[PDB]
Amino acid sequence: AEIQWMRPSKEVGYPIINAPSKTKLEPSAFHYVFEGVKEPAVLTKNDPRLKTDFEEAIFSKYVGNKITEVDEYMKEAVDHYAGQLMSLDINTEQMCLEDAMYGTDGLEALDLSTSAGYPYVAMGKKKRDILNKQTRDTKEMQKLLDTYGINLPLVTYVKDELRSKTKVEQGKSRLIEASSLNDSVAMRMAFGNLYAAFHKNPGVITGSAVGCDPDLFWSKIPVLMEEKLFAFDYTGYDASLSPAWFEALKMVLEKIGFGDRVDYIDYLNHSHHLYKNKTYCVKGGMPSGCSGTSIFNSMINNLIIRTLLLKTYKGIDLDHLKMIAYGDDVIASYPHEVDASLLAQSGKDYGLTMTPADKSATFETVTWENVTFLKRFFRADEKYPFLIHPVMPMKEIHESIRWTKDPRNTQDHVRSLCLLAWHNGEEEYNKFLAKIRSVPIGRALDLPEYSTLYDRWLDSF
Repeated sequence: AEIQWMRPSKEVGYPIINAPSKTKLEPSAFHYVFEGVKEPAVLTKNDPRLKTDFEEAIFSKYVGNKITEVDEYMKEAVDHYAGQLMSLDINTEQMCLEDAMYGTDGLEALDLSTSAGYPYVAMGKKKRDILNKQTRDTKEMQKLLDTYGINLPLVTYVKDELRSKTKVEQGKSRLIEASSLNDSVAMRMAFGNLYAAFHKNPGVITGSAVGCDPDLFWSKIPVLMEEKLFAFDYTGYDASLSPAWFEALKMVLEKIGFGDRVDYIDYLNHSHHLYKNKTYCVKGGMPSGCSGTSIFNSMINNLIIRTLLLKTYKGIDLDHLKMIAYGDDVIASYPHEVDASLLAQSGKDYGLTMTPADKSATFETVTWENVTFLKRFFRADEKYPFLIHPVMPMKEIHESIRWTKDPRNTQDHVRSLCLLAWHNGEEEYNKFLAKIRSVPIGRALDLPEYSTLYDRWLDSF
């Protein structure tokens, strides 16, 4: 993606946006009980750890667009994917403001904790001041729509999250481009049924994993995959999507019944931003905080993988391409072996930066033994092999448990980690519970034992 221009918000009539400067993260009761190397990302220029201009580093993700034209391959990719989706019979109807707000089957209600973006972020108005979960009141929202309309600037914040030492010293913090509650609502009405259809059909038909429950879904993946697996990582996926990938996305939407509101896709692609006191225009790239971001990123990944295969392996049978994406992350397969390294080359022509799966030195064969999806490995249950365990590495869990954003959610944070950890084995799990219980805070938590989680799991199928 590329910033077209940038200048003082006041110059163009926009109020300054004040974003916190102090991280809400801090050592937790288990900070010294477990090993960890990650710490809060840099949130301001005045951060002792910085080793380069912050402002300069957070915007270094923008380096241009290598392409701006949907070629022949991309068009064929569009047709094949669009064709697959056609078989789901996605409801092309628009979603009523009520369901678009408080949810329906296939779509959760709006996240009240997340920013309501402009103009409500400099208007001091929050989300609970516009909707009530038990009321189902559209009235307020409706007036707000009619008043400010849509296509409002995206409020840009630095993301408060753990980052390695390096990325802290190089001010490599990630940015949250929050959308106005107005747009988010419009888009859920425009694509609401598309979203639901995807959430209800994680797999190789939607080629999506969004909405999935790893505890159950992991056992279905091997059955959906073809003989030979292949994968790779992306560097700066969102920012790397050229405008052409958005046009191809629109072509797909048009072909499945949504040519109706494809303009919305233009706002994702060519976006208007508000960061601090400045305002800027971005051409290309996916914004991190818009309605559907996850789903559209996955749809585009399906288009991407297909395109690179058509350009590298003419005559390939896409109908035997079995892949599942979740944003940039993907697990794919084909009846025959393919060269990820080659594919990584073709992708470079399309602006994509593909590298060896899970930071490997080079492109090695991908197997059920080493493949990962959503950071989770795949391990057959030692007693009932047909049941597959999604195995998140302890290191991730250790890193995460060493901090906290609110003592009141400690019970939940630790419980959640437990639902991830036990898949590593009873031995490992008990060592984990043991260390948690080696401090006062831990001992006061209500945590599930191994046999309890293993039995619940077996019955859930």
